[PDB]
Amino acid sequence: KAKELREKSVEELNTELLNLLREQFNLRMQAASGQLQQSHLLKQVRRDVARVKTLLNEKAGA
Amino acid sequence: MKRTFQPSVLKRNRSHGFRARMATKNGRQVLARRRAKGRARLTVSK
Amino acid sequence: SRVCQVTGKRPVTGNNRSHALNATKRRFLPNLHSHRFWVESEKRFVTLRVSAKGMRVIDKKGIDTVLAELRARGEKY
Amino acid sequence: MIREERLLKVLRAPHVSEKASTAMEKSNTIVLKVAKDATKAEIKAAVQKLFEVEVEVVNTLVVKGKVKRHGQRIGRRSDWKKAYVTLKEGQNLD
Amino acid sequence: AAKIRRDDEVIVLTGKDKGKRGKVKNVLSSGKVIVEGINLVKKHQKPVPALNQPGGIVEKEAAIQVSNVAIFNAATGKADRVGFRFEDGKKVRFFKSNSETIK
RNA sequence: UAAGGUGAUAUGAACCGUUAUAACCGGCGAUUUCCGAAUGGGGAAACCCAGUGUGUUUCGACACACUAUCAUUAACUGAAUCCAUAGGUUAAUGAGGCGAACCGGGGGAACUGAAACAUCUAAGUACCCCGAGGAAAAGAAAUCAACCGAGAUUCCCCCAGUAGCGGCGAGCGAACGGGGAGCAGCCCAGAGCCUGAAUCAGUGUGUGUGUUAGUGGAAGCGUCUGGAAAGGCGCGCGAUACAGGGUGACAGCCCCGUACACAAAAAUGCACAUGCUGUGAGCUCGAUGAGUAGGGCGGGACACGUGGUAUCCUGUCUGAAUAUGGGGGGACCAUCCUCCAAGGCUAAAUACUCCUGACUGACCGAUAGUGAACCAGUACCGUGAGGGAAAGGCGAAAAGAAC
RNA sequence: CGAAGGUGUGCUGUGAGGCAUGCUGGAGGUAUCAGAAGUGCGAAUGCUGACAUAAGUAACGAUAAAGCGGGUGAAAAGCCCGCUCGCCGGAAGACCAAGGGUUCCUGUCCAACGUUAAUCGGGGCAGGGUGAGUCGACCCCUAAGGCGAGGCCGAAAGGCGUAGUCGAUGGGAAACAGGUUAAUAUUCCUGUACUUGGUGUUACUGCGAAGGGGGGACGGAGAAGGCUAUGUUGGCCGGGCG
RNA sequence: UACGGUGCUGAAGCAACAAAUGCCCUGCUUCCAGGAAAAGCCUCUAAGCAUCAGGUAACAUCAAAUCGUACCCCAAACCGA
Repeated sequence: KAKELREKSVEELNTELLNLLREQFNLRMQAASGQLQQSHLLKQVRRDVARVKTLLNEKAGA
Repeated sequence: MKRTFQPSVLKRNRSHGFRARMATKNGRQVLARRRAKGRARLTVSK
Repeated sequence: SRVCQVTGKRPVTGNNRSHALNATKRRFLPNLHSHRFWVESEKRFVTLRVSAKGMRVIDKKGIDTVLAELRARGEKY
Repeated sequence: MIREERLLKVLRAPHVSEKASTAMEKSNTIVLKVAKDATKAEIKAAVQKLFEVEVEVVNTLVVKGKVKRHGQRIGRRSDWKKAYVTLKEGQNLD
Repeated sequence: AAKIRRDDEVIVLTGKDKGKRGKVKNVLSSGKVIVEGINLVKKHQKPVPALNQPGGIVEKEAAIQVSNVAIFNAATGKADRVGFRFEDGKKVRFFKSNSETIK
């Protein structure tokens, strides 16, 4: 997804990151209960977040 | 019968703990030696 | 530390030999002395822990020169 | 003022147990697993934002990890922070 | 640069199922393949209440060494060896005997 | 580079991926909690407590940066005290700590031997301390030699267990000279002319060649025994590849490789080539290292134990000449010969292996080999420094024994 | 078509030994003549492991003591329940510090551990459990003492020490009663309290420290007097009529 | 009534006497051997600031973080294998 997310603004990125974080939180909440029967999702979300962070760093002073 | 070891944590730490070891040159040397050996517990420190 | 500031004379080790040649370790300390030296240029006394040899050297050369040398060496006075 | 991002990270899970259940039912108090670094205020903030529910007070405690033995090898479970969060009267939590 | 792959029909050079043929089912990182119908073992499957397994003498396909199988060339009617070569900026396998590309 | 993947004990679950952002491998980046030199202050290491400033706030608070010490230089400030200096506050630069051995320096034992023991030996060893480098140190004759000559240092073989030293005991033990490895010479004590002239370091660029992923890489079938063939017996083929490892028993031709031939977007080592910054070459005139050389007293080093003892170093007290001069040639003198101390720099041959890769072994094969083939510096023991084990093998394949 | 190794047998050599072969074993061995040695073990109060002997012997860890009924169970002297009995009671009870670090509670299991059995356990496995403005630490302050910028001293390492900064075992703000869990409670809940900080206020109007002063701030023994904790008796209230 | 317990309910709830080694008492009396420190706390001003801040006054609001809290603790859990 990085090539797609690279074509964005800083503000845009930040919002996306926030959203991702929220999603992750939700997953965690679900995971703890017996709701989440799709574990890979959590793995994905974290990765996405990381990618976003990396992108942000690249943008701001690199 | 009052046996020799009469534990006290603070006393132990002050005596033998990491910071004490650091404080002196000989202590430092000891630490270094331990490291070289491969000790898991470098000091008395928990 | 017993070190002439002008000359650099430290203590050196050696032996006491007895009449039966019994070596025993000893030191040879330098003949140090703290002496106020008048510095004519700056118009003040500079105290220096110096050997008698150091003093002699100073006399020979001029205190100023000695001071300069010391400075060059990175030594406070 | 706690950062949104920080808040999201704070709260680890709901804690299911008899005691917890009792707390929920009788005293209107939810029992959460939270980050070990998460202070009380932060936790409260997280609760308010992320569950949308007024908080009366948060009590925290640190649970020490049990030492176990997997076959011959000894090994310790992690410490973790439990939080009893008391919700205001009439606050029903999903 | 792996000469045998998932969906290749192979012939067995050695063992109890030597001479027989079968499609490779899957290939393992250990340097062994599992081929369809070839190396069979009658495992005694231990029942478990969970996962809906009844438990019985199940005849399943054990692995075989990749070295023990060979890619079969349909044209020659025989086992062959595989070579590698670049056709149109892309690496492809070919039968050593007859020099034709694997497709 | 790919058709398979999501490290291991260790399956499963939920998934991703298959001609190219799945996974894997390599370059350059990003992230990099806390403790630790630990450096904002403190501290019972992985914890406690700040200050200042810049931004934000839903005004409850957040965030993130900086704040050690010393050295050096600079700026401002500044006592007794007039000027000054000490001191003080900032700023910049560097240092600090760790690390196997080797290296140089500062200190420095004893057991032991002498069939006792004190000189002597062990030994400038062990050990402690400081400092450095990929090597270090040494180094460009005030050196040897012998009236012939050699031509800085270092290292190897001789010289030679010689000459010597030595309670002339135990022991210690050269040099000259010869054969080799490698070889390199320069600058300042200073000013004149000429002005960018050799060389060196940092730093870009270019070329060559490595290194850090990789790619291709030959040729075998039948039959007998057998659980299985790579074995037997037949008949073939490859070989710049019969190194090695695996594969159901021993395989050149089944697999991985091997010989051989190729490969780098990116980073980077070493050679030369070249630009820029600093550095000054050649010429003439000189100048030619003083509390120094020597000496006395005391020690130490020289194979050399004070001896008839040259030479070097110096704790102590002295103290020249200064090239028409001075040093040395093993007491000392005379003659001759030979060199120019009291300022520096300097590659190579030499020393070592914590570590990386490749290959080898009349080396070990589980009481051996590392203490450690195994989750070992672990368990366990000890207040602590510290000590410190035992423990490998089902099968070809779990087909690990349903009922 | 069975290597080494293991184990029998037969033959053979003057001996160390050798050859052959049955069984076991399941993959290596190696003639000859040379070469090199970690080359031969019964002893070393040798070292390591294994296994004997004494011997089914001594002992089973305070002479506070048991008995029976029922339960569960494969099985009960030992576990659970009950009724008796006995022991401690300035402790063998209750609550802490130190030290330990999950031993707490529940379910479950009995190989090993428990000096016997064990259904039980401080044993195995799984899950649960520790809630603070006022308790303690942290924090502010210091003692003995430690470290210590500069500094003085010292071959080096380092020693001593000023300013300072650490250091409790001492000084420094504040909470009680009841109820509750299988397991926490001055921490949860119920009631009723207190503290010292900010911030904002209106009201007022001398505030301000690295300094001054007070205070904090203190020994042994003795003697009482006033009290309460607490206990006894009566009253009261509930129950009883053997 | 899952024989563990849970829910409701609830009388009197006084007096006298005795009484600590506990409290008043960091007191008092006495003795010689002559009995921590520093902060919190109260107070005084200096430099300062000056009609601002700061101080005390009540009242409102916010605040009190962090770590410990199980269990044993004269012992079968600590020091003695």
